[PDB]
Amino acid sequence: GSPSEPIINFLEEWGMEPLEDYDPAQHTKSTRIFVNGVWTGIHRDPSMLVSTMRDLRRSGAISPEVSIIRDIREREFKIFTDVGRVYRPLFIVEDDESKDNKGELRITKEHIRKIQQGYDDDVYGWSSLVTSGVIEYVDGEEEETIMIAMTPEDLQTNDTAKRIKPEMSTSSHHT
Amino acid sequence: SFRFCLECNNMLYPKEDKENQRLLYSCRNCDYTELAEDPKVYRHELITNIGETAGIVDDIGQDPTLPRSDKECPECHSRDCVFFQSQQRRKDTNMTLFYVCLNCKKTFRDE
Amino acid sequence: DTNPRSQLHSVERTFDEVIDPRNKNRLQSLIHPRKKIKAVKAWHFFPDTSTFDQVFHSLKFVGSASLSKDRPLNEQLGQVNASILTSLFKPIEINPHNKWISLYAVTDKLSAESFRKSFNSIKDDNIVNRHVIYDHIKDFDQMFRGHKKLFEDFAISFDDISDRAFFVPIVGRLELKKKRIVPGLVDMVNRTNYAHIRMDLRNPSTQETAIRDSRREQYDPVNYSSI
Amino acid sequence: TKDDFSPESKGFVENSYLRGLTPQEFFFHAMAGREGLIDTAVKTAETGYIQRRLVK
Amino acid sequence: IKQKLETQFTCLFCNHDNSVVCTLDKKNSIGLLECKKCNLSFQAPINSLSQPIDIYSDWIDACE
Amino acid sequence: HTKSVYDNGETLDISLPIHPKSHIPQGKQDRWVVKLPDFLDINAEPFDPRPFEMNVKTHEDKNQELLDKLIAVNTVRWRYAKSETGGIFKETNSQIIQWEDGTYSLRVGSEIFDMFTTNTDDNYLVSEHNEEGILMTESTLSKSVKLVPASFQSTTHQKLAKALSAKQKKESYARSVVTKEDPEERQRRLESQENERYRLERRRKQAE
Amino acid sequence: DDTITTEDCWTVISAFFEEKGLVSQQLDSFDEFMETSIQDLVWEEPRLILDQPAQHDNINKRYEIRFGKIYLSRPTMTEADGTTHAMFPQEARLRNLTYSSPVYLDMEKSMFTSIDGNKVHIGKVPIMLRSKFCSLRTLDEVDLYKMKECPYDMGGYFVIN
Amino acid sequence: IKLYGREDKGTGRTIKATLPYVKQDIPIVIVFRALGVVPDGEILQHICYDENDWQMLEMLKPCIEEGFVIQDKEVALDFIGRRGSAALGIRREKRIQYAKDILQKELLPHITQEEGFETRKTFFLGYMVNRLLLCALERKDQDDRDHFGKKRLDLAGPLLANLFRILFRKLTREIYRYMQRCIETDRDFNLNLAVK
Amino acid sequence: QSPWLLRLELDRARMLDKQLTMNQVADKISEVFSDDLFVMWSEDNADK
Ligand SMILES: [Zn+2]
Ligand SMILES: [Zn+2]
Ligand SMILES: [Zn+2]
Repeated sequence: GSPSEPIINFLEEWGMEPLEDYDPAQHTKSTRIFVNGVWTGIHRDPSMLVSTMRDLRRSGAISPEVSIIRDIREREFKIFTDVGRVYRPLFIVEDDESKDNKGELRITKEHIRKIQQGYDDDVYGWSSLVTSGVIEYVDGEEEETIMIAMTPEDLQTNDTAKRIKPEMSTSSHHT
Repeated sequence: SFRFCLECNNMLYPKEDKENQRLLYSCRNCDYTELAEDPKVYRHELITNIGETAGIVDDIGQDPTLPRSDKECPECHSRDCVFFQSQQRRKDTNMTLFYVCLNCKKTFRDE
Repeated sequence: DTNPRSQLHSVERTFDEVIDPRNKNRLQSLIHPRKKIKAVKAWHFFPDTSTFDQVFHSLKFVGSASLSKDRPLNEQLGQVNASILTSLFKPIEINPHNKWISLYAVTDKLSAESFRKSFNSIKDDNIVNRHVIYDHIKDFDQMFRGHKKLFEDFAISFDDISDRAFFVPIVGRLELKKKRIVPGLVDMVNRTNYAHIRMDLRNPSTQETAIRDSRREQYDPVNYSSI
Repeated sequence: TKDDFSPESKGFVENSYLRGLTPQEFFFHAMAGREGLIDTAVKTAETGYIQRRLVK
Repeated sequence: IKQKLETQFTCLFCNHDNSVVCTLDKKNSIGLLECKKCNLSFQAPINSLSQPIDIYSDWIDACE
Repeated sequence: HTKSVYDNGETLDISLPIHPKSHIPQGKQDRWVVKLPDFLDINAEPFDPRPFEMNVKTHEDKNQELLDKLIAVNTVRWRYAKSETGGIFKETNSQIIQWEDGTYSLRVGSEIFDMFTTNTDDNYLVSEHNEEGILMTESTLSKSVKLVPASFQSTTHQKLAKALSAKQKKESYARSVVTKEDPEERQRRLESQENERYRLERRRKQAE
Repeated sequence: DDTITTEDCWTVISAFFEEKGLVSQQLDSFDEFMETSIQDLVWEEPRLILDQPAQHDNINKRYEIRFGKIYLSRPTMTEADGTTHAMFPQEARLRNLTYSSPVYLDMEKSMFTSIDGNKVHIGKVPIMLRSKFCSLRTLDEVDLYKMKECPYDMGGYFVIN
Repeated sequence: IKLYGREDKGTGRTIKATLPYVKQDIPIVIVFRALGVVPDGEILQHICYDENDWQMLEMLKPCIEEGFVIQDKEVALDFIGRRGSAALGIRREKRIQYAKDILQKELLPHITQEEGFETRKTFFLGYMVNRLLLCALERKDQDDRDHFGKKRLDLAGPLLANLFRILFRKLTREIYRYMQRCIETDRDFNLNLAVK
Repeated sequence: QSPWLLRLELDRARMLDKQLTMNQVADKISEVFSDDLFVMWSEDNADK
């Protein structure tokens, strides 16, 4: 459980406009914004907002257990800071097109050796991994909007004993 | 789409003038009355198709969970496209696919 | 940099690094941190001295009370119209429970245009007695929300010749909605408002001008302090 | 990915027990086994009631 | 169709309780409150959503 | 035809005092309403360096002190600048920058905050005349403008993030203490005293 | 860089279990309840008000009491003879006691009059073992043996009777 | 917010909302006007977001037709208050005040509680009605009850908080009763005896 | 008679599939409503 006031402050700072400035005829394409189940405002460029909120959560500014969900089909952008939500950690794959590291795990052998040593080179544990943007928690509702790889071997494209991996030929490419 | 009174904002109901034999829309809380342009007072569709292709948004290409295909766009002729089945989910819904390009976002089918 | 000396030094550093709007080369030197786009035009940001004495409120129409939506009202008042730009509002409250706002405007376009030109050209000490008659148009229900802080909202006005931008404080927001008068109260309604209101333009009295100058003395004392 | 009707995407375990199950097949097979357990534990009481009524 | 219902309201003239019967006629859009002891009759218009509480409140307002 | 309700024709001969304006808008009586962010402040008062230096406040709470420092360094201010010719001029530390795309940005020092404009209809600015109880219109508020930090790397955004991240870290309300005796001792001793004075009071009342 | 293998995944999982543990959710929830939840529950209704317009000379007297801070202590055992001493979970288990700690509340009484209080003990809250308010949170490895506590015990449970 | 009327049954498909401390269901137009939005165009703006969607409009038509009888804020508040399950015979002014109390508070309390802050409640009613109609029109699947992302787990924290809230309210009531009993003596109670 | 026109379009595909005749539908409506309603039906060769 976390207080929702910082979330509202960040949302207002990053261009969200409250309900009294809303007309259904005018904002026929804006995206609604829910915080802990209450409709608090609308936004016209949800993509940059969700990117900013996610980056803030990965940098540790927002509590890592805060759930950030974007429903593109329904034009909604929900945020949860509630208490009692079951989450689990996952690796983060660099999905920025502009980045040279696109489609690769963010965690590298440097992080592994830092973890083994126990300290950084100017205590380094699990929380340091979470706040350094290489691992993040997702709950049962944020999992609806993500594409997960089963193993790091899945991130890149005749024996009778070894098992058979899914072909996954329906998609020309995966992100 | 139905209209409302321009000074009372209430709903205008259809009415017929006996002496003039004309269709009019008249408010009930006010004397405002406006001439009717179309004779289609009421329409009910037993079998409807709305909600099948209307479920389109401009940023549907930002969803990572959607499959990506290589169908040719009639408008942009791009090599990358995203397809999905009908958003309407009645029990007797067809399974036809709707393909959306990343530039023009035109919805089309392979039929 | 919690040292007060450091904060003061930061203040003078910010003051000194102001870019001259006439300096085209230095303006082109500035680049957007993210857009990576050169600057085209600049304006100084200054407060307004002659308007701090007055009280400004942001007035908005909610829902069907939109003047654009009201087609006959817009047609009567003109399809920017000077009549809208010269309208008058009269808040009248019979009791705490019953409250409304009265709207007045100049139906004639020539009279409204002359009044607007006279009002927007007040830079001298000679004002003609423009006995302009205002006609009632409509009444709306009102609600008000106040700003806890003084400068919560501010409206920005521009001045290209001086390359400045003047901002004024906003005290509160007033919302108006269409109100349907109850048929059982029209008898008292006819005794509340008026069919016409006459506005006479006169030069402000010396005492009232001195009071306004004393009010403005909080902001600018160099040019308005009493001697 | 969304809208995937391939056999492996809706619970077709291609492997054998000797070969071993992939995590997705493991989860689907666990779902089916849970359904079997629930069905047994629920139908037993209904059958008992039916037999008691018949005997009476 | 006139509808006759026994109500637990209190008469303001006789002060006897549980002696009020509400008679509403939807066909003519009227509602009658009669005191089983005082024999007083109160008439008020009714709407499509009217209920005995509506006529009771109208009677209360008329009384004061 | 909704007939006009008011036909008495009664008229008020009220004359309003109006003051000349220091500036006049050209071509359009349009103004932009801008919401003030928490990290940005307006100081209409002329900048007085000595009172500012003498009134800087230091607090134990690091988050509050950092927020105050950020708002103070980002506050829009102005001061009188003595011209080289001996005259006095109004000098400000804030400017408005328009880029090639047409967007506008509010600049204080080296900080740049972008402006997001949404068109608003039937929104006007009025001047309040409380002594006469009437409202005089001023101009039209065509656009509502929001102020947004330019980028993550901006110092204002980083300071805000630091302040808000460390603000929610501090949370400890219950204060520990050490118990040296039985917590129930006070209740039992006071009950004994109350029973004693009950017995004494009963005896006194029976003797009274 | 270099590729990430399965052994690196197990290194990361080992780091996770080194920080969190297996019963971290129980302890975290209880620490949250003790640190902040009790105070907010008290402040939900922070005023008890009684008033009296005495005419028996209109003297309107209002008697109001306010609830202040919450003071917590380490679990303590009060014997029959009267002596009180620190209590550790093994003694509570052996003697069928309850591992709980007193809760003290500040009550401030006000006497409003218009003519027209210290740490009071409110109860004992059981303490979850190995939580922030348990006596075993400290004591390192060596002293855990002297107290007859298994170092493999993970806590996360209460001891009632 | 129940949607009455089966497929081709029950005449109009009216929508009746259920409010706390109210004995009977109330049509949605009446509660909308009670919050303070009387014109029908504004209500349709609040509910729908696409005027071309004539299906939801024709679904809403029976509700407007049913609620046409009430055309003012105060009369709507009085109608809400009459069924407010309060004391019988309450005066009209007190009925309206009771309706304002039960409408500001206890109606979507998670949104807000302060005065002059009811526009958000109207917008949320619009959202709820929009969702109800959208699912009724079969355009979306009904919300999955077994979806584990919509569940919450109560650990030691919340459970102990609920229990302690109950027990502390009991203790407060005991202190109140003891204070009432002991003021009769007009004694300086130690306040260390009132508590148990 | 009243000026209010009530018309309805029949799906040609299913109408053919059910092996029905427009005259048959009109006759059924007339039988169930006697002469209370005047009914006209388009020919089978019409577009709709
Ligand atoms: Zn009307
Ligand atoms: Zn394209
Ligand atoms: Zn009687």
